[PDB]
Amino acid sequence: TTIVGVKFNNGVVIAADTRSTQGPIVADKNCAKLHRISPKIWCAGAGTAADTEAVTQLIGSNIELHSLYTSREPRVVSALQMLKQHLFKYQGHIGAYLIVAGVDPTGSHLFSIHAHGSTDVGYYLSLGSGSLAAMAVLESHWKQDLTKEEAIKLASDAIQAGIWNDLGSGSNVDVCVMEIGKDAEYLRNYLTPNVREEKQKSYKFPRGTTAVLKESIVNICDIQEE
Amino acid sequence: QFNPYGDNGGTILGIAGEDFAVLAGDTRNITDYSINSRYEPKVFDCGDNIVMSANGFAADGDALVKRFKNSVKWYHFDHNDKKLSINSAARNIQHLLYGKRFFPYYVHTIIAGLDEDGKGAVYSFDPVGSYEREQCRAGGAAASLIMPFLDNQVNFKNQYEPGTNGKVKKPLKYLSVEEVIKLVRDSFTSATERHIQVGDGLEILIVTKDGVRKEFYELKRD
Amino acid sequence: MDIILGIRVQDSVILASSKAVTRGISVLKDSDDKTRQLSPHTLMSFAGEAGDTVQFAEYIQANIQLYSIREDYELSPQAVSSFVRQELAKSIRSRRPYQVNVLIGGYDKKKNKPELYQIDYLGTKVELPYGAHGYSGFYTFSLLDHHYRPDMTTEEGLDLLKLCVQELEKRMPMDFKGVIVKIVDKDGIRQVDDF
Amino acid sequence: MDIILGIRVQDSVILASSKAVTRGISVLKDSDDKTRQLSPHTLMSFAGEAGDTVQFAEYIQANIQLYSIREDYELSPQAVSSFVRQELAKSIRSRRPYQVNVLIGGYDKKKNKPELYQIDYLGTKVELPYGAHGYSGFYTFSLLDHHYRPDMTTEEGLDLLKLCVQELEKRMPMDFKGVIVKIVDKDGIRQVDDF
Amino acid sequence: TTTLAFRFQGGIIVAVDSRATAGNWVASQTVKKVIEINPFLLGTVAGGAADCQFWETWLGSQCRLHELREKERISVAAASKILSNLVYQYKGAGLSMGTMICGYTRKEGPTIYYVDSDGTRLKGDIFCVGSGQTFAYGVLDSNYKWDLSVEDALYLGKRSILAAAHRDAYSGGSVNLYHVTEDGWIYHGNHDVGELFWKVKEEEGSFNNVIG
Amino acid sequence: TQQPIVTGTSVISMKYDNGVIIAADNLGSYGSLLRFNGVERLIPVGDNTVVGISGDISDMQHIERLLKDLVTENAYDNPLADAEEALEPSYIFEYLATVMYQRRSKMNPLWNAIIVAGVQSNGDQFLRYVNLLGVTYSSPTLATGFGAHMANPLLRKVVDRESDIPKTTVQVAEEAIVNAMRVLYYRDARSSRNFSLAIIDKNTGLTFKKNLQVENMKWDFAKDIKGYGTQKI
Amino acid sequence: TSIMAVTFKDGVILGADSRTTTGAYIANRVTDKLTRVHDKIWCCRSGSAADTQAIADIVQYHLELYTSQYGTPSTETAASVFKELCYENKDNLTAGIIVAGYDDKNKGEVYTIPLGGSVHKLPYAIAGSGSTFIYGYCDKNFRENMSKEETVDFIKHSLSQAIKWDGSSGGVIRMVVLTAAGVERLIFYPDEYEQL
Amino acid sequence: TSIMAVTFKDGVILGADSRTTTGAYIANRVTDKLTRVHDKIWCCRSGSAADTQAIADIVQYHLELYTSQYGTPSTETAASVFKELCYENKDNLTAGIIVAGYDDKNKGEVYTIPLGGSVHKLPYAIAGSGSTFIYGYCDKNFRENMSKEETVDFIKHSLSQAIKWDGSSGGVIRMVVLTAAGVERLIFYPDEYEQL
Amino acid sequence: SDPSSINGGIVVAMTGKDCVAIACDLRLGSQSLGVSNKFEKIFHYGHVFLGITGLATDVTTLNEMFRYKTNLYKLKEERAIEPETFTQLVSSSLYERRFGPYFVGPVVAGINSKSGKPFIAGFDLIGCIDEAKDFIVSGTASDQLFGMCESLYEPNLEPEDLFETISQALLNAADRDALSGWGAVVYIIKKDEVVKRYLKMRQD
Ligand SMILES: *[B]([O])([O])[C]([C][C]([C])[C])[N]C(=O)[C]([C]C1=[C][C]=[C][C]=[C]1)[N]C(=O)C1=[C]N=[C][C]=N1
Ligand SMILES: *[B]([O])([O])[C]([C][C]([C])[C])[N]C(=O)[C]([C]C1=[C][C]=[C][C]=[C]1)[N]C(=O)C1=[C]N=[C][C]=N1
Ligand SMILES: *[B]([O])([O])[C]([C][C]([C])[C])[N]C(=O)[C]([C]C1=[C][C]=[C][C]=[C]1)[N]C(=O)C1=[C]N=[C][C]=N1
Ligand SMILES: *[B]([O])([O])[C]([C][C]([C])[C])[N]C(=O)[C]([C]C1=[C][C]=[C][C]=[C]1)[N]C(=O)C1=[C]N=[C][C]=N1
Ligand SMILES: [Cl-]
Ligand SMILES: [Cl-]
Ligand SMILES: [Mg+2]
Ligand SMILES: [Mg+2]
Ligand SMILES: [Mg+2]
Ligand SMILES: [Mg+2]
Repeated sequence: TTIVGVKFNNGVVIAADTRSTQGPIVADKNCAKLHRISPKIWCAGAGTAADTEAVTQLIGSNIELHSLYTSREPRVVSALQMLKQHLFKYQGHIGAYLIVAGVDPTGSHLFSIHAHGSTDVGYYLSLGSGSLAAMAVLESHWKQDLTKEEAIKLASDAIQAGIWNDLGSGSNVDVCVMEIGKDAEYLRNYLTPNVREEKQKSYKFPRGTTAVLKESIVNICDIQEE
Repeated sequence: QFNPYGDNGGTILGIAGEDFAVLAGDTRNITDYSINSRYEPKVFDCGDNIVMSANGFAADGDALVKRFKNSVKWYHFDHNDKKLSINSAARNIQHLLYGKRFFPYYVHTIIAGLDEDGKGAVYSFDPVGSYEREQCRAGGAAASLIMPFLDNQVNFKNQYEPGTNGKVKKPLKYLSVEEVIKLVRDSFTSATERHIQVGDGLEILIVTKDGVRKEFYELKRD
Repeated sequence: MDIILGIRVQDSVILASSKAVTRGISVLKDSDDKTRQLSPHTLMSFAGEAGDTVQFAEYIQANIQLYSIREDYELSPQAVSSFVRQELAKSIRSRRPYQVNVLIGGYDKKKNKPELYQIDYLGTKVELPYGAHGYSGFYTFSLLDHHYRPDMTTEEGLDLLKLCVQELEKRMPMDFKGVIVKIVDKDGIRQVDDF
Repeated sequence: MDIILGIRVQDSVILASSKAVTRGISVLKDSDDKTRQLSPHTLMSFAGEAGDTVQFAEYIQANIQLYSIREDYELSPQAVSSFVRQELAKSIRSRRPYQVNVLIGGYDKKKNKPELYQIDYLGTKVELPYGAHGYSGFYTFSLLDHHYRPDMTTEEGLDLLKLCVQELEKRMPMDFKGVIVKIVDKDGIRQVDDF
Repeated sequence: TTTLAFRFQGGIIVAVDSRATAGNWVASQTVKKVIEINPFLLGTVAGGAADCQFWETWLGSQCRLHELREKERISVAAASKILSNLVYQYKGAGLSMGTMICGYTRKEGPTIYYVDSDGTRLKGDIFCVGSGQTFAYGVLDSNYKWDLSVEDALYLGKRSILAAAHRDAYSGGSVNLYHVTEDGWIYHGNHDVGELFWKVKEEEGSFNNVIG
Repeated sequence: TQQPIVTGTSVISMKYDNGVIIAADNLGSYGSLLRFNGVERLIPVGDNTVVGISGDISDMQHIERLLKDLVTENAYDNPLADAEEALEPSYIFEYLATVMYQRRSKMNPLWNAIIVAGVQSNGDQFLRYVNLLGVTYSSPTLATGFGAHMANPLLRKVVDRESDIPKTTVQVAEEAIVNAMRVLYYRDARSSRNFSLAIIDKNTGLTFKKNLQVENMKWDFAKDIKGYGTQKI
Repeated sequence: TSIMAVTFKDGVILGADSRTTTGAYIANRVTDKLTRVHDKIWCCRSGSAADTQAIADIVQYHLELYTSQYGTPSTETAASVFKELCYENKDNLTAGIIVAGYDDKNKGEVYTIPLGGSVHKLPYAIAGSGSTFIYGYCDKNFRENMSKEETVDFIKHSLSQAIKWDGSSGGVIRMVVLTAAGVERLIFYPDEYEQL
Repeated sequence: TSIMAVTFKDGVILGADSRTTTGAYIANRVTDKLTRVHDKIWCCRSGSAADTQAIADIVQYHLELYTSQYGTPSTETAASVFKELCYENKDNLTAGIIVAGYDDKNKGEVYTIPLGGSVHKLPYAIAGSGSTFIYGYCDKNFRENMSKEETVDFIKHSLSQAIKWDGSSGGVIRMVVLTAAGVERLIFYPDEYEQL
Repeated sequence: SDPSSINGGIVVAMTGKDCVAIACDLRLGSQSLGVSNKFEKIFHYGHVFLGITGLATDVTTLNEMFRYKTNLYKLKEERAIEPETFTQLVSSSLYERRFGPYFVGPVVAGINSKSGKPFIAGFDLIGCIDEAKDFIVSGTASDQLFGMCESLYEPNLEPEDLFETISQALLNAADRDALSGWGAVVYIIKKDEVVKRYLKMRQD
């Protein structure tokens, strides 16, 4: 998995690849690794897929209730604190490695979270099996005072480095931009550099090729009147 | 503790035609989650119209191919430049493999060529030298993905003739070299999609009475 | 314990269960009945770890007998088997699981049909024409695959069962000291005293 | 293999050896003779790990037969047993020891006496009136302690041996498929075909 | 694997399955588990594929060298004992072999020897070897007689493999039949289980459990 | 079977239009201790080959002596030792590759990853890898250890396939190598700032650069980073 | 990790590297290991990042609640709360913490809390993997009642050597000065401290 | 064990503690870890006492036989013989040896040979368990071309700290001076070096 | 030992033009021993279909559990559950057993009654949702099924063509797996009719 986060002038951008793997097999070619915690707080997840999904949903749910309780828009530090304390309690057994980002009344923020519940702050971050390939790109090309266009480019380039060089990462690039004083834009399949080529042959079989023993109608409808 | 074995990934595929044979293999070489090379040739011309590939642990694979090529050379010296027949090559390879029965070449070997009647031949080996002539065989990492497709599309398994409903099987018509190469390319494209150790490039060696020809095709690099 | 067999024929279910009880190096008993009557038309044979087998069988028996009194009604074999399965499925994730495999042979008085259920200690239920637990099936299923026809009589079922027991007595290493055979039909449960 | 017995009476030695050969889950044979004639008046039965038993027995047989030809003379049972013991005592400290236990029943033509030796795979030799290897002794030694008398006839020895086999067939878990009985006396070695 | 061989009036029947597996993966359905040692000797293979091929192929070289030296074909007893003595040298090293050495000679008549990588060597009338041996034994023991016709004996062997091919997950593919007589072995064809099952079910009336 | 004691980290390398570049830092680590700061891990063989070695340093020194001895032995009864019958990169590699696989096969490996970089007689670029297992492979870019994970991605952006090699100049290639070395210093905990770099060109020959340092590093942004989340001061 | 706290005439100074490692990979090269549990009570963190963070967060909560009820806590009190957590949960924690603070009454104080959960009040303290390499240097060069400039140089030189030899330590040298004047953050980059 | 060898203007000086330990018991408190393989080629020994003794004994034999045939061996040659033994028998040895010698041509030289069997020529070298604590101190205080008196003080101060912190090191500080003048043995007792 | 491969079995699902197809083998075994050739692995709750591979006791337990939950859903909601909603319910249920999971590989298939959109989804044993456009695979021959589906499949297949594709995918995958086979069932699902077909396959 390759997930990255990049700060810029007026906000923060996160990105991720779309490969899910079970051993050497690709389970899902177009997996969604960018999760919405609240409207303007999004996080990218690596590690165990059910855990990143579940831990995001739970904190996101509680963040929503908290926002309604306090009559305030949720803060990234709140999501960060709730996530880290949850993960720490389970001592790394919940395999969620998260890059948490967002904008709130305090400003724009970028954090990372590890499964054991340790947090880190940065202008650029990367996690997952392709984090070394991504971090190599970030360390070579990152600078202070990046624009929105430059940050998206840098973020997607870092993901691509993971896609191409890391076997655990592949397929497409998902991006989410969170700018201050604006709606967060979720760019699903921002890049698609891995479309499969046309097959040489069509394997549509002639009807009646398969041997059948019995047929029957299945009753899916309810018990009927009269 | 020192582990003398490794896994360099990759996948190979041999198909025997009526008067030709093909031995295909991807060109990707890996360890764990890193790519070593996007183009590292895996299928080799060993002389006497025989092609060979020893997929699995590359160090053992290279050692075996090297030793077989050597065996072909000394077969010529010792037996008046006689051509090593594919069946004789297969038996020779069994003895090379079983020679290291208690410290095996960690590879799935496949050779391809023509038998003494001029028909297409593919021989397949396990790591310790058990072998068997076959019309069709995929080997290596994505062998589990490819073989079922070949049982279906080469040997017409589970396929019957419309109208009869399971009574009459689909006849086992022979496949041309153009038809086989299509199945090879689709096999590797499909394997590349669902197997992380397969990709980068596909190299096919085609063996006919005229000699050994090569064909290369790009594969997805992710 | 060792070998338990079951065979559902036309109008009855026949359960055969070994008589031997071996602990380590000695055969302590050669007349052990590895079965319990759950209801007048439902019989359960069992095999597994020592202690657990009887403890489970009697526990199930008590629960079914309790149901029978409460409702003044006999549960169907299907209903009983589902209850038994749930108990084992509950058991497998317990602190200490019941290490028991069972066959439930019953005659459904409503549908007028014999029924044979095979349930292992994990709670894996299957309805079958003939069944077995342990190493028994490895020998007997091939015989039953060949000879079993569904419209068989009870006498034909017993002959086929003898052929299974003969094969087990020939090829199995353990002396299981013969079997106790019981028939479950519309008239209830009875024991074949000569086998 | 499983059960091998020996009993020295007045004028003969009787060796009983099970007929079963079991590998894992199946009884592959029920007529296996677990013995070899070392010389006209010396018989050796054996039990232990598969392969080793026969390999050892035939190796000993060959060596004794070689001695017989060279010297035109039969070795005493005591001499043969000592040779066998040394081979096993040598074996136990080898790279791969022979995993074989043996009984050597012989009739000494010089002293006109039957002799029974029990030797285990470690090379532990003992002369006995009756012997056994494996779990057999746990059942049979108590019977033999009670009934044996040193002056028994061969027919009385066979009756006592039947009583041992009956007890084994009652209480041992493994079906050893009966025994092959052989008698060793002044006239040589013969097999009791009905037992 | 399921392999069997039994003596009867008309010589010996040998029947084997064709499946080879690596864990749950079906590696091959077309494996030759009978090895033609010479025109009068057959060897069945079970266990490790390479161990069985290499050493049974090797056994044929030793049998050929015997009849060159002795101007007389090797006995089934001697052939089987060459193999059993060889594997006994390798005992402990991890060879995995279960084999029947089947043949006919004038002095012996029809003979079967079970040879094992543990060093076990047994003469006998009936043997079944492999993961599906117990299934084969069931059919074989209930239907066996000395007075069987070559035709009926062949069917019994075929049917016994089918029984095991059905139940045993690691057996299947197809059935190879051989018939060994006074004048040598006779091959009786490859019988695909996918077609043989439905044929037997219909004609014999068996497998009423399965739906077809 | 052993365990490595004193170790050398990443060796990185790539092909360019007229030759090959190879680099490796001057550190000899002793576990987490950065013990030896003046270790040369690039060893030239003649004027046409450089062998870059990572892993166990004691085994590296053994390999160094084998190569030194190889040059001596090649010169024996060889009037063309400095001409047609001079040692080639392909000869030197195959020798090492033979040794590495022989040693792994005796269960007593040389605990190294080796990259042989050089230029052949006909001007062809040579770049091939071999390690303790005897595993060999070639590629337009090669790297060992952490280099494989961090250097290769950067170097592959310059030369992604074979057809990119003639398009890559020595300045662009060297720049990419030097950048990769900086990245490794940021992120490899067993690397050093000081390193050696070697260029083997088919025209200008062997250029061996010692005492290089990682420079133009970005650290200023560290001052703005405070706490691990909620902390403001 | 190379961390240290040093008392001097005007108060106390905390010092730390900025390297976080997963084995040999540097997960964070600009980490802030100097963390605030109260206005003028800080701590240096070594060992597990997750454990030391969770501990520090809990301590900050306790001292915030202490302040609301009983006014400003002493440095000794802060150290005791750290100890209570580290000692009672010693089986499940890997945390080496140095607590340092400035009172007006007690002036600069330093308490070190190693793995066991024991407490040790010292003039100065060193900890983390990299501290091993500077026991000799620090012992020889430390004096009591140093000036601010001398103490900064002492920490800078010390951590420079610890970084030089320890692979687990590196990046920038962060420092935090605690005096009556207030709280001052200092940073020193590789180009500065490596040439020392 | 705390051992070190330091080159200086007039030659080289070897230094060592005198503690041999079986766990926490001090089996010998007056051990001589500075041992002679040739007239002006000595070595410091660390690790296994048995292994380093057996190695040193074999080296002394080789250099004695070398001298009888080819005259006085170089310090580099002595180091190579040590290496050959340590490298080829790395699986069965636990020996950390510093080789130091004085030629008239090459002057003072120091070669260190850690566990692996690798060789490293250095201006000065430190080794043994106690060396870890003085990497910082030694790096900061070492200069090339020191005087005899300065080098003695450098070693004395260094090993004093190594002894202070390392439990495995202690007793007296032995030293051996190798110059054109000859071979001089020095000893320094606890009362002298502890107060430094 | 490995719970997911004691009993064996496979399920595969595919999408077509205005239709979905879900199929499964019929084998239930105890490792090498085949026990039952009638163990169906596809169930349905209203118009939503659920295939489950893995440990057979859990297959049965989860079926009974989702019947339980979908029946209560229907009484309260006064409508049948939809595939998208049911998928979430499966995920929720599986994840609540995070550290003591059901050893299963569920597969949801069906058509949304309101939108008419075809829907398939797969899960790991702890609830991760794989919502694929093309196809979902599960069971002991998942590798084989991936290879068959990835090669044979093409989008927008008509119900009677889709039947042939999914059937050939299952059959040829099962024949390369020792623990799968012994019969097979294929459900062809359209918006208001469902056809169930038992396939003739090799019985070994
Ligand atoms: B990535 O590789 O870190 C990726 C990110 C995830 C959030 C989609 N991880 C996975 O794909 C994990 C890898 C993994 C395998 C085995 C155990 C733990 C983690 N995959 C899954 O979680 C997974 C595997 N099969 C089905 C569903 N999910
Ligand atoms: B049979 O099941 O014993 C069979 C006979 C052999 C000649 C093919 N053996 C195998 O299939 C073995 C595995 C095995 C399964 C069950 C019991 C014993 C052994 N497989 C192999 O030897 C093998 C060889 N090459 C490739 C894959 N598998
Ligand atoms: B330091 O090296 O001790 C450092 C201090 C910590 C507070 C940042 N610790 C780490 O970097 C630890 C590893 C470690 C190294 C040395 C001793 C003990 C522990 N790292 C982590 O805990 C870590 C690493 N990657 C992600 C999250 N946490
Ligand atoms: B020193 O502490 O390394 C010392 C040097 C040796 C040459 C005298 N070693 C020992 O004292 C060793 C133990 C040891 C300590 C630290 C590192 C490695 C080894 N002691 C012995 O070998 C010993 C102890 N008692 C009797 C005999 N030998
Ligand atoms: Cl931290
Ligand atoms: Cl000493
Ligand atoms: Mg791929
Ligand atoms: Mg069951
Ligand atoms: Mg450092
Ligand atoms: Mg199958």
